[PDB]
Amino acid sequence: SGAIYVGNYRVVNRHLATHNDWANLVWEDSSRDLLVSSTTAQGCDTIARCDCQTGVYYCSSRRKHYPVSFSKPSLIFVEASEYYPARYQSHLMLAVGHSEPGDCGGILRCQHGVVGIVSTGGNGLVGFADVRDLLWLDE
Ligand SMILES: Cn1nc(C(=O)NC2CC2)c2cc(F)ccc21
Ligand SMILES: [Zn+2]
Repeated sequence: SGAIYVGNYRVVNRHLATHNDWANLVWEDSSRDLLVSSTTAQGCDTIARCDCQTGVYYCSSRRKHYPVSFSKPSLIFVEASEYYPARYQSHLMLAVGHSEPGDCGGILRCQHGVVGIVSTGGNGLVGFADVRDLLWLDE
């Protein structure tokens, strides 16, 4: 579980969004596993604006932050789950690292700020949904 809080926006995994989220929906892309909802209070996270391929992510299933190298955001085939059938997920970055389903929402961060959230994994890989192209999150 987990979210990004930037300005009056809340970014979550689409597959974990709540009632208030859909109600206050700003934007969602099923192919990216992303949903942005409006917030009352102002958030304090900074979104990275960069092409970094190294960073640190939070793994709730280890209570540990791991340094990782990750691929640039791309179209990647993701095995069927309880949330989606087998499909190409867009804007997805892979690293070698441990993850389990319930780690989704864990932040990936570089020196420039928030890069993305845990979205996919299995076979010793962890996938992260990029948010760095979502320029409107900053205004
Ligand atoms: C981080 N992580 N996410 C998922 C997942 O099913 N994500 C759905 C596409 C949303 C997963 C499955 C695993 F077996 C191991 C790790 C995982
Ligand atoms: Zn960066």
